[PDB]
Amino acid sequence: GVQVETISPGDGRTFPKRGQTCVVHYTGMLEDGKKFDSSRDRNKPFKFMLGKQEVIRGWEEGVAQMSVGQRAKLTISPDYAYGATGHPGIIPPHATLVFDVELLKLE
Repeated sequence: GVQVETISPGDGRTFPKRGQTCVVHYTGMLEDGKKFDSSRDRNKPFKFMLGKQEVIRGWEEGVAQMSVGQRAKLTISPDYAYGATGHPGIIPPHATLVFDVELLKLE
């Protein structure tokens, strides 16, 4: 469903836990088009919680699988992204998403 291609490993022992928030900064791109979902947010990156399903799976599964201080290039397939019905304009149907996420810290 989702793949995790690391570039800059992290410690390898601290990950997000159940009851924590993940503080991540990413750049979302598509196979070969453009950015649809980036995190070029002024002062605060993006922040979500594990076990509430606020972010698609590819992330939840992906980001989790990442450790505090690690950065990767994840590849999400429809099954884990926005199924078959996402939104016309941002996420066309069957549109594999590709994120470049950096788990920064937990809060």
